[PDB]
Amino acid sequence: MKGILGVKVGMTRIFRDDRAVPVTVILAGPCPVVQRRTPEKDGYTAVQLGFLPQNPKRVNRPLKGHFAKAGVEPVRILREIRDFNPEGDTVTVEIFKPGERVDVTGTSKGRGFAGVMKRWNFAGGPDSHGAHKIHRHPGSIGNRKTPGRVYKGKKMAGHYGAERVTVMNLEVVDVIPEENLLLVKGAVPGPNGGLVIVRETKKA
Amino acid sequence: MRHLKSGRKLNRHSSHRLALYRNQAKSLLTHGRITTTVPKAKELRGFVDHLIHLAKRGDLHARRLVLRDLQDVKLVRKLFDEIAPRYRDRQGGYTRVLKLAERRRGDGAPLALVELVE
Amino acid sequence: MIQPQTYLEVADNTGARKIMCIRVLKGSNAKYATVGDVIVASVKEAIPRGAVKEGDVVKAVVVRTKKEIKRPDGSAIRFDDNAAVIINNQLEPRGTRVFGPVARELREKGFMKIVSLAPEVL
Amino acid sequence: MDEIRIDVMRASGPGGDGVNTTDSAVRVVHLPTGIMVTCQDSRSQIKNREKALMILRSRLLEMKRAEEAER
Amino acid sequence: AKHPVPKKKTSKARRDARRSHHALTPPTLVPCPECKAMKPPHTVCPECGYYAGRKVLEV
Amino acid sequence: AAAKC
Amino acid sequence: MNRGALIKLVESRYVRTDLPEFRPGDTVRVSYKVKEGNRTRIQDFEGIVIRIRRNGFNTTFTVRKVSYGVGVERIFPLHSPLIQKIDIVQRGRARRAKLYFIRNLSDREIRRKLRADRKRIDQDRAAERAA
RNA sequence: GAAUGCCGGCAUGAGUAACGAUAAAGAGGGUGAGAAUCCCUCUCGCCGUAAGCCCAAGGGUUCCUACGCAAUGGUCGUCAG
RNA sequence: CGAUGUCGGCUCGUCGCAUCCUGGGGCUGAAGAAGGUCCCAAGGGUUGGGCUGUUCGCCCAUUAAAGCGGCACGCGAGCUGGGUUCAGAACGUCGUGAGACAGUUCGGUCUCUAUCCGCCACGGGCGCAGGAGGCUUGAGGGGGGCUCUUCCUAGUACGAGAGGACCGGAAGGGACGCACCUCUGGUUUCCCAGCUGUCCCUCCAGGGGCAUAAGCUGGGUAGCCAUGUGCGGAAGGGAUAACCGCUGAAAGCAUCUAAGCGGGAAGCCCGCCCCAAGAUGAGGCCUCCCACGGCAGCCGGUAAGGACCCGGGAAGACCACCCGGUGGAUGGGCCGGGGGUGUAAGCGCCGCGAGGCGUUGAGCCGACCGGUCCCAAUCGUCCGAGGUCU
Ligand SMILES: [Mg+2]
Ligand SMILES: [Mg+2]
Ligand SMILES: [Mg+2]
Ligand SMILES: [Mg+2]
Ligand SMILES: [Mg+2]
Ligand SMILES: [Mg+2]
Ligand SMILES: [Mg+2]
Ligand SMILES: [Mg+2]
Ligand SMILES: [Mg+2]
Ligand SMILES: [Mg+2]
Ligand SMILES: [Mg+2]
Ligand SMILES: [Mg+2]
Ligand SMILES: [Mg+2]
Ligand SMILES: [Mg+2]
Ligand SMILES: [Mg+2]
Ligand SMILES: [Mg+2]
Ligand SMILES: [Mg+2]
Ligand SMILES: [Mg+2]
Ligand SMILES: [Mg+2]
Ligand SMILES: [Mg+2]
Ligand SMILES: [Mg+2]
Ligand SMILES: [Mg+2]
Ligand SMILES: [Mg+2]
Ligand SMILES: [Mg+2]
Ligand SMILES: [Mg+2]
Ligand SMILES: [Mg+2]
Ligand SMILES: [Mg+2]
Ligand SMILES: [Mg+2]
Ligand SMILES: [Mg+2]
Ligand SMILES: [Mg+2]
Ligand SMILES: [Mg+2]
Ligand SMILES: [Mg+2]
Ligand SMILES: [Mg+2]
Ligand SMILES: [Mg+2]
Ligand SMILES: [Mg+2]
Ligand SMILES: [Mg+2]
Ligand SMILES: [Mg+2]
Ligand SMILES: [Mg+2]
Ligand SMILES: [Mg+2]
Ligand SMILES: [Mg+2]
Ligand SMILES: [Mg+2]
Ligand SMILES: [Mg+2]
Ligand SMILES: [Mg+2]
Ligand SMILES: [Mg+2]
Ligand SMILES: [Mg+2]
Ligand SMILES: [Mg+2]
Ligand SMILES: [Mg+2]
Ligand SMILES: [Mg+2]
Ligand SMILES: [Mg+2]
Ligand SMILES: [Mg+2]
Ligand SMILES: [Mg+2]
Ligand SMILES: [Mg+2]
Ligand SMILES: [Mg+2]
Ligand SMILES: [Mg+2]
Ligand SMILES: [Mg+2]
Ligand SMILES: [Mg+2]
Ligand SMILES: [Mg+2]
Ligand SMILES: [Mg+2]
Ligand SMILES: [Mg+2]
Ligand SMILES: [Mg+2]
Ligand SMILES: [Mg+2]
Ligand SMILES: [Mg+2]
Ligand SMILES: [Mg+2]
Ligand SMILES: [Mg+2]
Ligand SMILES: [Mg+2]
Ligand SMILES: [Mg+2]
Ligand SMILES: [Mg+2]
Ligand SMILES: [Mg+2]
Ligand SMILES: [Mg+2]
Ligand SMILES: [Mg+2]
Ligand SMILES: [Mg+2]
Ligand SMILES: [Mg+2]
Ligand SMILES: [Mg+2]
Ligand SMILES: [Mg+2]
Ligand SMILES: [Mg+2]
Ligand SMILES: [Mg+2]
Ligand SMILES: [Mg+2]
Ligand SMILES: [Mg+2]
Ligand SMILES: [Mg+2]
Ligand SMILES: [Mg+2]
Ligand SMILES: [Mg+2]
Ligand SMILES: [Mg+2]
Ligand SMILES: [Mg+2]
Ligand SMILES: [Mg+2]
Ligand SMILES: [Mg+2]
Ligand SMILES: [Mg+2]
Ligand SMILES: [Mg+2]
Ligand SMILES: [Mg+2]
Ligand SMILES: [Mg+2]
Ligand SMILES: [Mg+2]
Ligand SMILES: [Mg+2]
Ligand SMILES: [Mg+2]
Ligand SMILES: [Mg+2]
Ligand SMILES: [Mg+2]
Ligand SMILES: [Mg+2]
Ligand SMILES: [Mg+2]
Ligand SMILES: [Mg+2]
Ligand SMILES: [Mg+2]
Ligand SMILES: [Mg+2]
Ligand SMILES: [Mg+2]
Ligand SMILES: [Mg+2]
Ligand SMILES: [Mg+2]
Ligand SMILES: [Mg+2]
Ligand SMILES: [Mg+2]
Ligand SMILES: [Mg+2]
Ligand SMILES: [Mg+2]
Ligand SMILES: [Mg+2]
Ligand SMILES: [Mg+2]
Ligand SMILES: [Mg+2]
Ligand SMILES: [Mg+2]
Ligand SMILES: [Mg+2]
Ligand SMILES: [Mg+2]
Ligand SMILES: [Mg+2]
Ligand SMILES: [Mg+2]
Ligand SMILES: [Mg+2]
Ligand SMILES: [Mg+2]
Ligand SMILES: [Mg+2]
Ligand SMILES: [Mg+2]
Ligand SMILES: [Mg+2]
Ligand SMILES: [Mg+2]
Ligand SMILES: [Mg+2]
Ligand SMILES: [Mg+2]
Ligand SMILES: [Mg+2]
Ligand SMILES: [Mg+2]
Ligand SMILES: [Mg+2]
Ligand SMILES: [Mg+2]
Ligand SMILES: [Mg+2]
Ligand SMILES: [Mg+2]
Ligand SMILES: [Mg+2]
Ligand SMILES: [Mg+2]
Ligand SMILES: [Mg+2]
Ligand SMILES: [Mg+2]
Ligand SMILES: [Mg+2]
Ligand SMILES: [Mg+2]
Ligand SMILES: [Mg+2]
Ligand SMILES: [Mg+2]
Ligand SMILES: [Mg+2]
Ligand SMILES: [Mg+2]
Ligand SMILES: [Mg+2]
Ligand SMILES: [Mg+2]
Ligand SMILES: [Mg+2]
Ligand SMILES: [Mg+2]
Ligand SMILES: [Mg+2]
Ligand SMILES: [Mg+2]
Ligand SMILES: [Mg+2]
Ligand SMILES: [Mg+2]
Ligand SMILES: [Mg+2]
Ligand SMILES: [Mg+2]
Ligand SMILES: [Mg+2]
Ligand SMILES: [Mg+2]
Ligand SMILES: [Mg+2]
Ligand SMILES: [Mg+2]
Ligand SMILES: [Mg+2]
Ligand SMILES: [Mg+2]
Ligand SMILES: [Mg+2]
Ligand SMILES: [Mg+2]
Ligand SMILES: [Mg+2]
Ligand SMILES: [Mg+2]
Ligand SMILES: [Mg+2]
Ligand SMILES: [Mg+2]
Ligand SMILES: [Mg+2]
Ligand SMILES: [Mg+2]
Ligand SMILES: [Mg+2]
Ligand SMILES: [Mg+2]
Ligand SMILES: [Mg+2]
Ligand SMILES: [Mg+2]
Ligand SMILES: [Mg+2]
Ligand SMILES: [Mg+2]
Ligand SMILES: [Mg+2]
Ligand SMILES: [Mg+2]
Ligand SMILES: [Mg+2]
Ligand SMILES: [Mg+2]
Ligand SMILES: [Mg+2]
Ligand SMILES: [Mg+2]
Ligand SMILES: [Mg+2]
Ligand SMILES: [Mg+2]
Ligand SMILES: [Mg+2]
Ligand SMILES: [Mg+2]
Ligand SMILES: [Mg+2]
Ligand SMILES: [Mg+2]
Ligand SMILES: [Mg+2]
Ligand SMILES: [Mg+2]
Ligand SMILES: [Mg+2]
Ligand SMILES: [Mg+2]
Ligand SMILES: [Mg+2]
Ligand SMILES: [Mg+2]
Ligand SMILES: [Mg+2]
Ligand SMILES: [Mg+2]
Ligand SMILES: [Mg+2]
Ligand SMILES: [Mg+2]
Ligand SMILES: [Mg+2]
Ligand SMILES: [Mg+2]
Ligand SMILES: [Mg+2]
Ligand SMILES: [Mg+2]
Ligand SMILES: [Mg+2]
Ligand SMILES: [Mg+2]
Ligand SMILES: [Mg+2]
Ligand SMILES: [Mg+2]
Ligand SMILES: [Mg+2]
Ligand SMILES: [Mg+2]
Ligand SMILES: [Mg+2]
Ligand SMILES: [Mg+2]
Ligand SMILES: [Mg+2]
Ligand SMILES: [Mg+2]
Ligand SMILES: [Mg+2]
Ligand SMILES: [Mg+2]
Ligand SMILES: [Mg+2]
Ligand SMILES: [Mg+2]
Ligand SMILES: [Mg+2]
Ligand SMILES: [Mg+2]
Ligand SMILES: [Mg+2]
Ligand SMILES: [Mg+2]
Ligand SMILES: [Mg+2]
Ligand SMILES: [Mg+2]
Ligand SMILES: [Mg+2]
Ligand SMILES: [Mg+2]
Ligand SMILES: [Mg+2]
Ligand SMILES: [Mg+2]
Ligand SMILES: [Mg+2]
Ligand SMILES: [Mg+2]
Ligand SMILES: [Mg+2]
Ligand SMILES: [Mg+2]
Ligand SMILES: [Mg+2]
Ligand SMILES: [Mg+2]
Ligand SMILES: [Mg+2]
Ligand SMILES: [Mg+2]
Ligand SMILES: [Mg+2]
Ligand SMILES: [Mg+2]
Ligand SMILES: [Mg+2]
Ligand SMILES: [Mg+2]
Ligand SMILES: [Mg+2]
Ligand SMILES: [Mg+2]
Ligand SMILES: [Mg+2]
Ligand SMILES: [Mg+2]
Ligand SMILES: [Mg+2]
Ligand SMILES: [Mg+2]
Ligand SMILES: [Mg+2]
Ligand SMILES: [Mg+2]
Ligand SMILES: [Mg+2]
Ligand SMILES: [Zn+2]
Repeated sequence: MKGILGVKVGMTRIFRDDRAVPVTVILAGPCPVVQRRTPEKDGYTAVQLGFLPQNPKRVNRPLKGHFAKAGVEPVRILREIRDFNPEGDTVTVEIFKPGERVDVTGTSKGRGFAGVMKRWNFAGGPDSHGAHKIHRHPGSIGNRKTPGRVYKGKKMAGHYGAERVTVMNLEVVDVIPEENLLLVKGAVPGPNGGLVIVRETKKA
Repeated sequence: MRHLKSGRKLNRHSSHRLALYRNQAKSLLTHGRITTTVPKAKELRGFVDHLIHLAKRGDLHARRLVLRDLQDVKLVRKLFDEIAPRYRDRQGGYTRVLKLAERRRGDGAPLALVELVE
Repeated sequence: MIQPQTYLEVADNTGARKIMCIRVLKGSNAKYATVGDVIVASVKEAIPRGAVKEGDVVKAVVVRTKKEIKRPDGSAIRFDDNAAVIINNQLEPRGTRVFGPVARELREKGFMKIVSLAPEVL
Repeated sequence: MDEIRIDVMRASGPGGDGVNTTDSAVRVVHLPTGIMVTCQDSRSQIKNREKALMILRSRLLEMKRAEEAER
Repeated sequence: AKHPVPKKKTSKARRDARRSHHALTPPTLVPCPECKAMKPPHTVCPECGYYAGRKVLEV
Repeated sequence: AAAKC
Repeated sequence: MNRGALIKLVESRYVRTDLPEFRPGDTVRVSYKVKEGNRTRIQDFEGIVIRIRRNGFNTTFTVRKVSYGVGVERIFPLHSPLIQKIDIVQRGRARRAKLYFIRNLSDREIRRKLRADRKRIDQDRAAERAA
């Protein structure tokens, strides 16, 4: 497994063999290795990547010590890529080549308190024919005296989005290493400027 | 959702909100300093700075533009002849909002002063 | 975007003038028909003594849609009407002439006789 | 009876909570010919099933008598 | 609806447990560097009229 | 109010 | 970082400059590369530009024409590489940016509303005098 | 100790619903122990076959002026039927 | 019976399996293809219409299929109220009559506020023996699980022909799910323009209010979106079901079994995605502070830290979370670019005039991408270890 931290830049499309290809640009690298998890010390294998340099006047003494043991400038983000042991001390966009498939993990857009229609795609109610204040309501939430209760996991209104989401098997359309840019075909969770994780795909 | 939406609503419909900004503009431009609620003070900076910037331009078009909001030719005359000269070298930022310490008694509302800057 | 109840002009010389889609012949429950899809339809309006008559339940392939068609190259195409050519269960057109332009998507979906007969392919 | 399907269901019309909740109506279908007889004459599914089969038999018989008479 | 209604009187214990979140937090107050009076931060002093090291209003 | 009849 | 800058940097290898400026109301001929069964041929599509929705590289324009009794509209990416060339056939002048209203107009009505843009016609004739 | 008992008092629901037309407010100045709510000025909005004016019925001092703010006023009140 | 609201529909499902489909099988009066019958199998799926209040059923057009049942014939403090089930009226019928009818017909008040359990979301408290900032293991949960067509194999095997495979390999769909906004298409309450009537500024000109909570109309950025886009169902490993075997006694033969071993399902375990150490069994790692002063406790002042307050945020009901706080680009202004609208005012010229032309793609100009300390995040305050026993 190979991974990298990134920023969702924005969307656009390119042309490739007379096909318009929707793309999401990602500013992936460069990601310095800050810590390595090993089966001896930690019980598993992972690489703690850093990403985006930070104002050293904004980094407390516990974190400064953590970077000092690594020899790395203070950084804004620490994320591990599980089961990844990169060869060197730095992880860059070049770990991917055009045509490879990747999974991208972002933080979805936050709908806040979401209606049952937006969150769960419920049908709602009629809009005429007598419907009485129930146009966007969920309807029945159960049975009667048996079981006399509502199941756990019942689909109901509540917060929706601003959640970890992994879209899988996206085509790497291009890599622009001089700009630390990565072009994936399709859509990627979250807002522009949101932080993402680009791992090698698990599909086959 | 409100994602990336600019502009307070201030619990007024569209024509009332515009008239609210105009009246506070007439009063700010009249007295140089007004006290209002903190959310109102913040929204006024933009509305008034824009009027003062057109005044800084000084042409007939700006005056006609500013008159659409202010309506008062004597006030616009003060805006152009007495106020805008003070800001000729100032790059925006013609208005300042500072917050007051005591809340209004009948409803708890936090107040602030809005003033033209020196 | 054709569906049951949708009226379509007949772009051929079968005698039919208006057909009303009653089924989208695309799987178990396709919601919509577009260019190159087959439909079952009722012949709602016909000129006298044509091949088909009012009341006949016919098949047709949709040749033009008012909902624009998107293409892999990033372009799109949109027509002023929803039109279909009446065919037989072997996909061959039942008339001998095709009136008006048709979508180039018909070619890539094996409606070559229709594409041939059409005065313009767009 | 192996070529006869009997359907039971709610009847129509008056009855209050009774007609709402009772499978008193009966349809009997002669599966070979397809002809059906329906009965909700009474409140009883049993009486209605009997009258339905009676009329069904009487109608099949009149068909069979009519064929042999045309022959 | 069909007029929902409390099924039992709420006990003293339960009522007062609901209120375990109602205590006021005291007002955040800093000393005015000019006149040493306690005022809320980021407001003009209501006692001497100073803010940001200078006089802003009459008090 | 509807009736149980 | 400047996200808009990065996006424009990605699109820079795909931007065109070879195409003539046109306006809604202009009659235009888009020569378009089309594949049909085996090969690719150039098909012409000529009509009135009823729309240009701008978004930098992602600008698209919409050309409308009546074709064998049927009105056809066709939407093109302005920087498509499928677009061989665009010929200005005629300069019309409109009073607004979207001409959807010509979909419900007769021929003589469209002729009346979008008239020859004499000024930009003369600008065209005054250019090409670059011998 | 019970009678969906009677009279009274006090709880719960609860700091919850609500505060009575979505015609709409902003500022400055004054008064005062106290002001979103009283007075004054300017700006804004609402009615205008009315939401303006005049009668009759009914009401019965509610009229005017001074002095007041416990209660009444769905908040406040220096104001007020 | 000091009330357990009753049909159908709608919504939301969940369970059973006697299985409608899809997957695996045995038998066949199984040539092939297609069926019949029984066995395993509940993971997923199981369409849209006409009639009728209907349930049911018939019919149309499709489908892999258009399953059957339980849940107070699930679900009216969730909706509906066509039917049933009051009072009006009428027809048939019965009754001298008043009236009557599982006979018909038209009409006929469905109650804003959720206390507890439960459910969906979000916090506050304490705990996890020092006090802290990070990064994590994943016990255990949850999500998901469908399927068709065409093509190649191959017009091969099989068959007189008609027809027409297994196995394997491609491509393309439908419905559903998650995310997204480049494109397509919506909205876009004031972003631009046009228009009427009236009143006003200031007479012309140019404007402002009101005609909706946008007067109307043509457009429309960001955002939020589906009709638009990307992606998902797996693959794979393991153990099985029915079923088929290998070797093999008892029982010289035989036997899938009694000892042993193999193959074998859309199903089961894992695998994928999400949650998750209140996992009180409170886990792991990296890093930071450190034995302070005063009579397993108390009390002060501190450390690493944190909170308060402030500027804000595609985060959000509050709370939380995230970012910034002058050593600063966090919001506002200003500036440049994008974008929208589509050529402002004024002036000049042509026309008697309405107008037209030019200056001019001008003027205006929300949110988008940036820049710039012009304005505001001033100044600060309070918490916060000294580490139980063996
Ligand atoms: Mg950050
Ligand atoms: Mg993200
Ligand atoms: Mg979204
Ligand atoms: Mg809803
Ligand atoms: Mg929805
Ligand atoms: Mg959803
Ligand atoms: Mg619905
Ligand atoms: Mg529906
Ligand atoms: Mg709906
Ligand atoms: Mg409605
Ligand atoms: Mg109702
Ligand atoms: Mg309701
Ligand atoms: Mg309604
Ligand atoms: Mg409901
Ligand atoms: Mg019930
Ligand atoms: Mg109940
Ligand atoms: Mg129970
Ligand atoms: Mg988010
Ligand atoms: Mg959240
Ligand atoms: Mg997700
Ligand atoms: Mg793929
Ligand atoms: Mg490329
Ligand atoms: Mg770069
Ligand atoms: Mg992450
Ligand atoms: Mg919402
Ligand atoms: Mg909203
Ligand atoms: Mg903003
Ligand atoms: Mg606004
Ligand atoms: Mg409000
Ligand atoms: Mg309001
Ligand atoms: Mg309010
Ligand atoms: Mg208005
Ligand atoms: Mg004023
Ligand atoms: Mg004030
Ligand atoms: Mg105010
Ligand atoms: Mg002048
Ligand atoms: Mg303006
Ligand atoms: Mg302040
Ligand atoms: Mg305050
Ligand atoms: Mg008060
Ligand atoms: Mg008050
Ligand atoms: Mg005919
Ligand atoms: Mg007819
Ligand atoms: Mg007829
Ligand atoms: Mg035909
Ligand atoms: Mg035609
Ligand atoms: Mg039977
Ligand atoms: Mg019944
Ligand atoms: Mg009936
Ligand atoms: Mg009766
Ligand atoms: Mg019964
Ligand atoms: Mg009877
Ligand atoms: Mg209700
Ligand atoms: Mg109710
Ligand atoms: Mg109600
Ligand atoms: Mg209630
Ligand atoms: Mg009780
Ligand atoms: Mg209670
Ligand atoms: Mg009690
Ligand atoms: Mg007690
Ligand atoms: Mg008590
Ligand atoms: Mg409680
Ligand atoms: Mg107590
Ligand atoms: Mg409470
Ligand atoms: Mg307290
Ligand atoms: Mg962009
Ligand atoms: Mg034309
Ligand atoms: Mg003209
Ligand atoms: Mg011109
Ligand atoms: Mg007593
Ligand atoms: Mg007793
Ligand atoms: Mg009693
Ligand atoms: Mg009593
Ligand atoms: Mg007493
Ligand atoms: Mg009493
Ligand atoms: Mg009492
Ligand atoms: Mg009392
Ligand atoms: Mg009480
Ligand atoms: Mg209380
Ligand atoms: Mg409260
Ligand atoms: Mg309550
Ligand atoms: Mg409430
Ligand atoms: Mg109430
Ligand atoms: Mg009320
Ligand atoms: Mg309230
Ligand atoms: Mg009203
Ligand atoms: Mg009110
Ligand atoms: Mg209203
Ligand atoms: Mg009004
Ligand atoms: Mg208000
Ligand atoms: Mg004002
Ligand atoms: Mg005021
Ligand atoms: Mg005032
Ligand atoms: Mg005042
Ligand atoms: Mg007051
Ligand atoms: Mg007071
Ligand atoms: Mg008032
Ligand atoms: Mg007054
Ligand atoms: Mg009048
Ligand atoms: Mg009198
Ligand atoms: Mg009286
Ligand atoms: Mg009196
Ligand atoms: Mg009083
Ligand atoms: Mg008082
Ligand atoms: Mg008092
Ligand atoms: Mg007194
Ligand atoms: Mg009172
Ligand atoms: Mg009072
Ligand atoms: Mg009152
Ligand atoms: Mg007083
Ligand atoms: Mg009086
Ligand atoms: Mg009872
Ligand atoms: Mg009772
Ligand atoms: Mg009871
Ligand atoms: Mg009761
Ligand atoms: Mg069920
Ligand atoms: Mg079974
Ligand atoms: Mg069967
Ligand atoms: Mg099967
Ligand atoms: Mg099978
Ligand atoms: Mg076979
Ligand atoms: Mg055979
Ligand atoms: Mg079989
Ligand atoms: Mg069997
Ligand atoms: Mg199943
Ligand atoms: Mg009909
Ligand atoms: Mg129906
Ligand atoms: Mg039915
Ligand atoms: Mg029936
Ligand atoms: Mg089948
Ligand atoms: Mg079948
Ligand atoms: Mg059906
Ligand atoms: Mg029921
Ligand atoms: Mg049922
Ligand atoms: Mg029910
Ligand atoms: Mg109800
Ligand atoms: Mg019901
Ligand atoms: Mg219920
Ligand atoms: Mg109930
Ligand atoms: Mg309920
Ligand atoms: Mg209930
Ligand atoms: Mg009814
Ligand atoms: Mg009714
Ligand atoms: Mg009664
Ligand atoms: Mg009679
Ligand atoms: Mg008698
Ligand atoms: Mg009689
Ligand atoms: Mg008699
Ligand atoms: Mg009778
Ligand atoms: Mg009756
Ligand atoms: Mg009956
Ligand atoms: Mg009846
Ligand atoms: Mg009748
Ligand atoms: Mg009736
Ligand atoms: Mg009626
Ligand atoms: Mg109500
Ligand atoms: Mg509660
Ligand atoms: Mg309970
Ligand atoms: Mg609870
Ligand atoms: Mg907690
Ligand atoms: Mg422990
Ligand atoms: Mg500890
Ligand atoms: Mg920690
Ligand atoms: Mg983990
Ligand atoms: Mg697990
Ligand atoms: Mg547990
Ligand atoms: Mg599955
Ligand atoms: Mg072959
Ligand atoms: Mg072969
Ligand atoms: Mg053959
Ligand atoms: Mg195959
Ligand atoms: Mg599902
Ligand atoms: Mg979605
Ligand atoms: Mg999105
Ligand atoms: Mg966009
Ligand atoms: Mg869009
Ligand atoms: Mg669009
Ligand atoms: Mg938009
Ligand atoms: Mg505006
Ligand atoms: Mg307007
Ligand atoms: Mg006007
Ligand atoms: Mg004028
Ligand atoms: Mg007015
Ligand atoms: Mg008016
Ligand atoms: Mg109005
Ligand atoms: Mg209207
Ligand atoms: Mg509009
Ligand atoms: Mg639009
Ligand atoms: Mg848009
Ligand atoms: Mg948008
Ligand atoms: Mg969205
Ligand atoms: Mg869609
Ligand atoms: Mg797919
Ligand atoms: Mg095995
Ligand atoms: Mg042997
Ligand atoms: Mg053997
Ligand atoms: Mg064994
Ligand atoms: Mg085995
Ligand atoms: Mg074997
Ligand atoms: Mg498997
Ligand atoms: Mg599968
Ligand atoms: Mg996690
Ligand atoms: Mg954890
Ligand atoms: Mg322990
Ligand atoms: Mg435990
Ligand atoms: Mg822990
Ligand atoms: Mg721990
Ligand atoms: Mg520990
Ligand atoms: Mg561990
Ligand atoms: Mg915190
Ligand atoms: Mg906020
Ligand atoms: Mg948000
Ligand atoms: Mg918050
Ligand atoms: Mg709060
Ligand atoms: Mg908040
Ligand atoms: Mg707070
Ligand atoms: Mg943090
Ligand atoms: Mg901070
Ligand atoms: Mg500070
Ligand atoms: Mg600070
Ligand atoms: Mg800034
Ligand atoms: Mg800025
Ligand atoms: Mg920064
Ligand atoms: Mg803001
Ligand atoms: Mg621009
Ligand atoms: Mg532009
Ligand atoms: Mg001009
Ligand atoms: Mg001009
Ligand atoms: Mg002019
Ligand atoms: Mg002019
Ligand atoms: Mg002249
Ligand atoms: Mg003109
Ligand atoms: Mg422009
Ligand atoms: Mg601006
Ligand atoms: Mg600009
Ligand atoms: Mg500007
Ligand atoms: Mg964007
Ligand atoms: Mg700088
Ligand atoms: Mg201080
Ligand atoms: Zn002070």
